[PDB]
Amino acid sequence: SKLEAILSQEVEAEIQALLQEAEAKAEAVKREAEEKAKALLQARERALEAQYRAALRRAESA
Amino acid sequence: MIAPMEKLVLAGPKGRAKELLQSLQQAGVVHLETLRPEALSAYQLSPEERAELRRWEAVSAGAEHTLSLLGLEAEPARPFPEGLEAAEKALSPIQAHAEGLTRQKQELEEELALAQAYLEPLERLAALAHGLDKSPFLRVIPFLLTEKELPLVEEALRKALEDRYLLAHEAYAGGVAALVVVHRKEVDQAKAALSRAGVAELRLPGALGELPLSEAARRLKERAEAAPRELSEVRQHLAKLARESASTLQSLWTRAQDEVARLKALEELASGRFGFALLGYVPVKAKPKVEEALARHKESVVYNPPWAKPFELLVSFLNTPKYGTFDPTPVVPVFFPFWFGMIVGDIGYALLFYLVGRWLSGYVKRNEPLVIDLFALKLKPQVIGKLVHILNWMVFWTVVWGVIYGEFFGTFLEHLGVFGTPEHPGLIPILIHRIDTAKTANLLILLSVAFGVVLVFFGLALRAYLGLKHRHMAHFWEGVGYLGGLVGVLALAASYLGNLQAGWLQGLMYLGFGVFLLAVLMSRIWLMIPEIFTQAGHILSHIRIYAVGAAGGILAGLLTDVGFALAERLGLLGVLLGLLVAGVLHLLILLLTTLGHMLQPIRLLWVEFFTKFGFYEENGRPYRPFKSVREA
Repeated sequence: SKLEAILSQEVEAEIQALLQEAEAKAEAVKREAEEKAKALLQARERALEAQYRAALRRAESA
Repeated sequence: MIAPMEKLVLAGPKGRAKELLQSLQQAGVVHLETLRPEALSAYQLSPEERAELRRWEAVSAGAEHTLSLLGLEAEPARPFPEGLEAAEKALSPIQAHAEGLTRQKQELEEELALAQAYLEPLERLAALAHGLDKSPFLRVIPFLLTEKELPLVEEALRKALEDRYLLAHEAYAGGVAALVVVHRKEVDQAKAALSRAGVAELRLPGALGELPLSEAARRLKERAEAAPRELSEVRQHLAKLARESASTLQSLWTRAQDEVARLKALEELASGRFGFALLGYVPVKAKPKVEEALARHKESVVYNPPWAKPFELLVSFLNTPKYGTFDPTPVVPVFFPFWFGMIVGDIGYALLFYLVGRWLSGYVKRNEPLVIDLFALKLKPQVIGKLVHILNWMVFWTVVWGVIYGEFFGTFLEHLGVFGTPEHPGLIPILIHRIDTAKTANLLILLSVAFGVVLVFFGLALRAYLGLKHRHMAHFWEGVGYLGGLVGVLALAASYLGNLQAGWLQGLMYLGFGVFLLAVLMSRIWLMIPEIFTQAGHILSHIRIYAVGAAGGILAGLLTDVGFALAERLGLLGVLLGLLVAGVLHLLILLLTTLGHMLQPIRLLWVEFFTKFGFYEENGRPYRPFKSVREA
């Protein structure tokens, strides 16, 4: 029956939108983590680099 | 629009539902609902839909309201696609304007009236009063009093005021508009004098009542003058609104109403069916086929020749079911010969009723008004007259055939060998009347008897069919069982009818006839025996009703002797037409009675019908009062 065919297909289209949202909510998380990590290594690269350059400076001073 | 998956609604007698349901399934329809009981399940509804609907109702109602204040209301014709919002919008400016004019217009009428009443007595009061309206040093009190009352109030005043008032009246007929002028100090005593009396002051509406009279008078005068003219203007505008807007209003109306129904329809079905009939849903592939036909048994709401003509319409009404026993329909072809056949008149009785029929297809001029019966304009419902063209045919036929058994009658009330009656004389046919004569008469009487016999059979036979095809043994035996009696009944009559035949010949057969009856009445057990006496009244009734249909008929024809052959002196060809002073009258008297006549037949018929002999309207029960039923 053309009505119930359509009722199936719609509900089924409704499924397709749920999935698509859920996927996006996963992706945004995925991408968050990625940035978060990048930013952390940055903070420690900076500091260590500095702590190096200055330390050795104190070696010279001796 | 709404029902986007889209509604069809069908309505009807409760019994027909499965067959209706089947007809709907065939059409191309899908998603047929509810199908016994009700309460759809994800094909229901929400108040949002209802709200929007409410908006259509507001417009619908509004169009009517505004139409109302103007006067009339619309008719089903052309709706049109609208915004609902648009419709609502549309209604607003026009309605407000018209409504505004209306509001003023009643107010104007009232003004006109009031002003007219008050101006003259007030003028009289004013004329006396001048100079002293102003003063509150002195106080003056207007009141109107009549001329008997002129001594009574005068006494009340006299006691209070003494002479320290000077007391004035001015005429305007119906009494004199009156003033007491008193000191301001004397005022309570003066008012109190009126109070004892019950005489009343001409206080008037509004600001006006309160006023200095002279000044008041000027305003009052202005109202009197102004209001009819003002009224004219407003009235013109209103009139103007009808002339233009009546179509507009209608188109809106039709739309709004239909929409309201349309919307409603969706809402009721949404939830819960028609009732016992049937809704359902179409994709637009299904949508075109479905509505057009699906067999008449139902009402939907959309998203020789003489003998055939009303009967043809009864063929459909046969087809509405309820049971295997046969349904309403028969009445119209059953009636006709006798219906017409009570009418057995003459030159002045029956034979002029054509003119009236000719005033239903031609008309009249000569007194007040009629123009076209097809256009059925009226003093009490017009509408009906258009509808009852089916009846207009049967009536035109009623007279035509009725005239004809009058002419059968005038075979035997003309021709000189048959009776002493003239073949065609110098007066008029049917001349010194003789069907009245007992022996001649006897035959016409006995003629009546026969049609009654037909009816005895027709009803009880149908009962036996009732139980046969509705399957009830109880009904079957009841209808059949009474016929067990009948041979013996025929015996008893026959011994007097032939003076001999039976009742002492078939009266020995009576002894066995009486038992056969009670056999299957006993098979149902039936303590409900006694009734069988009463059935004996009924047979005789058929005769009597027919008998009167003859006798009152016959009497009617014999009244044309004292109408048109005689009625003062003895009526020749001049005093004959001194009877014509009465003659014109007799036509209208004749008219009155004949309305009476026909109703006995149907009563007769109803005796049989509503003993459930073929009919499922009867004391209610689907199908509707027979009065309404047979006419198509």
